[PDB]
Amino acid sequence: ASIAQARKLVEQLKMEANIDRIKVSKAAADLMAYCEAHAKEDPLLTPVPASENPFR
Amino acid sequence: TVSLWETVQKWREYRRQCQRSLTEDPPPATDLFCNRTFDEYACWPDGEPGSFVNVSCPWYLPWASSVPQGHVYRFCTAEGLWLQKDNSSLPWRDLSECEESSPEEQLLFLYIIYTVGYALSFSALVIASAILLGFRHLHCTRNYIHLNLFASFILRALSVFIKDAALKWMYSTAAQQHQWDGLLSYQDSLSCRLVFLLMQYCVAANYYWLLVEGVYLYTLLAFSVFSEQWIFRLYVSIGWGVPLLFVVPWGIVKYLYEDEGCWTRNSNMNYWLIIRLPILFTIGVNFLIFVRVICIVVSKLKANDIKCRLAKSTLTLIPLLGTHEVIFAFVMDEHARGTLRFIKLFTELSFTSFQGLMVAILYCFVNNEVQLEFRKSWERWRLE
Amino acid sequence: ELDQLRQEAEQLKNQIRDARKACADATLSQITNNIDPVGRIQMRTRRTLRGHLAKIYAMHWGTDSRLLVSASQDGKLIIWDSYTTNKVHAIPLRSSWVMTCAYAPSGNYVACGGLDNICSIYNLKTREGNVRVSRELAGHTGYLSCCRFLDDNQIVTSSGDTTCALWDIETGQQTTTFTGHTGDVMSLSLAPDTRLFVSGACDASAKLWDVREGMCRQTFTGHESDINAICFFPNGNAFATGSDDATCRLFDLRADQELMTYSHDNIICGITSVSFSKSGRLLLAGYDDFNCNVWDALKADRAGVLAGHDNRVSCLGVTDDGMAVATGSWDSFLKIWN
Amino acid sequence: HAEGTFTSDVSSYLEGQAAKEFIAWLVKGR
Amino acid sequence: DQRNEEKAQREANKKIEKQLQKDKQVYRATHRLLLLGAGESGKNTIVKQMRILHTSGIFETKFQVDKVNFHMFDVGAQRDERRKWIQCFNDVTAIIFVVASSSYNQTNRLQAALKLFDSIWNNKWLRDTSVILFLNKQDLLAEKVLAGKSKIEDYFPEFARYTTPEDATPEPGEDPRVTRAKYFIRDEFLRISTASGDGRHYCYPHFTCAVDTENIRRVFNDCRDIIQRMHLRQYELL
Amino acid sequence: QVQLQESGGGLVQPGGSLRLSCAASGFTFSNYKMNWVRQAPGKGLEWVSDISQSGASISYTGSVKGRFTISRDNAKNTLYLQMNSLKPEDTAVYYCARCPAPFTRDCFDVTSTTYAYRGQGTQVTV
Repeated sequence: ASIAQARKLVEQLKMEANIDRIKVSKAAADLMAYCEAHAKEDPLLTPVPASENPFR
Repeated sequence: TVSLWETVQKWREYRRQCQRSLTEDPPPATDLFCNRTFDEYACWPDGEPGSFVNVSCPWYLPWASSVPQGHVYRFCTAEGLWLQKDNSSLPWRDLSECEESSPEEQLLFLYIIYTVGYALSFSALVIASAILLGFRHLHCTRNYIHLNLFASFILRALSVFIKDAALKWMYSTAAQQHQWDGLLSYQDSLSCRLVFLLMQYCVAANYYWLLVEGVYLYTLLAFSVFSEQWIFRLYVSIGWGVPLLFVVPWGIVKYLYEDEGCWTRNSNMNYWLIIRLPILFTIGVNFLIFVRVICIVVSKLKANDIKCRLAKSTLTLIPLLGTHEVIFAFVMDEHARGTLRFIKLFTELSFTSFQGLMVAILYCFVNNEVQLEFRKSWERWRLE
Repeated sequence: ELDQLRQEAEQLKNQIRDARKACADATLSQITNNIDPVGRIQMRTRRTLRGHLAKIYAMHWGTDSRLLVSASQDGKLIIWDSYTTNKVHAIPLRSSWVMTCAYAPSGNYVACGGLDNICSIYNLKTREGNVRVSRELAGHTGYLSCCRFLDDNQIVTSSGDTTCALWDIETGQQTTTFTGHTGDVMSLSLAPDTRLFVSGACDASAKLWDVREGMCRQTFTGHESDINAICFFPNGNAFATGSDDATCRLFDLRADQELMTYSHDNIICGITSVSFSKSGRLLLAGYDDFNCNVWDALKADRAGVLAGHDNRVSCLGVTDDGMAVATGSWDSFLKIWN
Repeated sequence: HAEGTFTSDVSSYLEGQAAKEFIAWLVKGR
Repeated sequence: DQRNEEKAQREANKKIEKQLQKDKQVYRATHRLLLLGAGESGKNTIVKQMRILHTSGIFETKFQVDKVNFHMFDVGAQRDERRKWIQCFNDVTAIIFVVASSSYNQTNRLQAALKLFDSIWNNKWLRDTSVILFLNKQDLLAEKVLAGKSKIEDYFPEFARYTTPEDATPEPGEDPRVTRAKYFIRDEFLRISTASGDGRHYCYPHFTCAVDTENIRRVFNDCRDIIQRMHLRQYELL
Repeated sequence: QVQLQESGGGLVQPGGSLRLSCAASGFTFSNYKMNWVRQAPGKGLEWVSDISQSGASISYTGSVKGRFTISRDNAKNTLYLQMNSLKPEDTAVYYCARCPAPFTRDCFDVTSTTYAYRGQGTQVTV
């Protein structure tokens, strides 16, 4: 029934109301830190020479 | 026309007989007669001093059957010595009555037209083949047949150029001097025969690859399906091997008989029909396939201007199937003379020479798929 | 009364919007303004794998980052060896309409699903060697669009009946069913620890699911059209969604709000597949119009284009060690970019 | 095909011209 | 050694390639057909017609006409939202559309069918796919229009001024009114199809009945025409 | 979030007039094609009208041709429907539907039972 769907949606919204959130600046800093810490680990970002490429 | 070799043989026999006669005949014991001699043209028996000498026309001349009558004149002095003509190595001589009793312009015109056509066709077709092979997206059985057709046209053009070079070599000054002295020259070589045999094979392979393209198109439009690999192998066999089935017998018979022409002249048409008949069968089949495909296009256009599109589709279907030969296919060489022969030769030389050019342009340059491939490749090169 | 419930739902949605706005201290562009650009990136096709007849709808790299399985609409699962290009397996499927495939983390099994609601599990390590069907999961009531192994025993599938499902291969039953979506689910990506998984469901909404307890945790909105491509950030605290409105968007689990969108004016065709690199700095995104732009995931500036496909791109995936990128397309050719 | 016939025709004409040149060279005493 | 394993891998690849080459000759030689329509369209009767002569999400019916194999796909369990699974059928030979004529007077079944056909026609992935159209409902149309129960003119105001075209030919003994309504129904689909279809794909309207037997022959002929037109198009003849 | 909210419905006598207005937010209005969909009691969802991106192309269902009129205001991000000379058979719930994709002229699925980008709907009784 439509009433059951509305009740389920309202309950889901009530649940999602009480969740912890953090500032977007902190999350952006965390993402930047993760990207920086693995900068040398990414072959695509920094092309390693053909001596290391298996797809040569 | 009489052959140069036959003229050389006749002159050699005449010279040998005359020299033997003059070295074996006894002196005439005439009154103050000049001793009998022999020059490069004709014989000269003993001549009366201070008078001219009359000798019949030589029989080894190419025009002997045209003007058999004729007397060659020589002058002698009153002291028994041949008259010394003004600034001449040989003594006084007259041969006015012994002389013989132009298609150069049309040969030059046809040569220029067809050489230019074949050169342009070669250039356009090598460019088109490079473009087709460079792009891996365009590979398909249709384009494989197209590449084989382009290769056949290129081989035909190359054989034409080599044949022109061989004809230039055969009648060069060095070859002429070699043949006049009785020495072997380019005419008697096997490479001369192989050049024309290669030319005939290239021509036959080109016609059979046009037939192969037509048959493949008809099978596509006849709603018939078979194994693609087996069909492709069969078409390759038909295109490149079937011409060897009659060109090789023609070469064998022309080697065994009438070899003196170095396989260049086809005076007796009985052996030239061996090459001609398969090509006529090719022309007939291609014409029938052209008619059927035009009927199918008519059916497609009628149910879904109409005449303008019909005309456009008809014209583009001529270079791919080579139906222009049908207009003069059955005008046999035995009957085409004068202006009719000129028209036949002009049409077949000019249209066929540029046929490769039109095929290349239509199916590579202006083809929508290839143009879109060029545009997208340029964009990707600008995305790099 | 239904009208009363609608007002309560609207009030709760307004509360969510107000809560998210309060956390918008600064934008990702402002925070990442001083970082250096990644620069132009050129990736050349190091390998081209061909042999499929019809269009390719899915692929999945192996855990070893050497093998990969590909599914095409001609009814074949072909396992490639990306190194030597040699095909190792070719599995003839019972249904020609396969539109997804997966590779087990252990490498023992591969799975495929399509318009037929049945999901099939294939055993590559049989005693006789030949591939045989180990289990057929037939609990869905719609076309199956994605499936991802959790281990050799549990597989999670998302169907077109707006429900994601958690399976148990040995028994074949449905351990847990997720019934939060309103539109057809056509994408999912497990968390790096496999604790959670997200899913975009063709209604501009991606939901965060708890695999164990079994219900939606967060709902992310901001797209304007369908979602047909999703992928978790390597860290596991973000994900990128590909949509039909020709925009890619980065979400965040902890902030519960969008933080960056990747769109360009010249692009008006929707995204069909997304992936991240090992470091997470680049967000590759397969597009319609036959391109796969590479996006700087931090500064949002495009870095390069993996042009080279002659038809619509359908799948895209970076190896686990991040050495190579492979793409699929409707022209039935896979290409390894590096 | 007109290529072969044209080749035969030009070869015959050049044969005739070569014969004429041969006879002319014979006239001038070689 | 490494060389032995490599050679074994090449041998396995050659075996797989040989099998795929054999499997290619069947996929290319078989035509795939998508049967569409609504529940009231009678497409189930058409399925039975194909079956007699020769809970799953999709059903496959295979029939052959003059030693040519056809593959018919019928959707059985998918939802009503077609915008996502219809993209899988962008390479079929021809979508077969069955319209539920005279099944009204949904408020307007025919208008819904017209909108669905228009959406199919204008889809950018199905833009090169032809749409065969079999009007399975005609015999019932005659009965419902002679008694006036179908009452078409109220739904479509164009019926107050539409004149039967010159090319129209009624069946022997067919009433002028039923023929007029039948050709109007077709002309609506023709009006939709005659736009945004310039040379890519074609529509083949057909008036048929649920009890007709020659439906396979018409499908075969239209598939033949589709293949011939595609082949002529790739040569730029048309 | 793709939100569509319609208004202007109510009770009207036969032969009267009534204007339906829909307000769209959360997406660029000018890019997407818009529709109108109605559901008569005891019946399915019936398509009524539509309009292109710029409004240059307009189509109506047969039963309402000449009586209704649809216009859009891209600047104000809203969609209208002017209903004139109403009939008792026009009593239905009028939803506003949106094309699933921005730049495509195909409008799949708008009349489906569970469309995701369709408004709640307003009762209109004659």
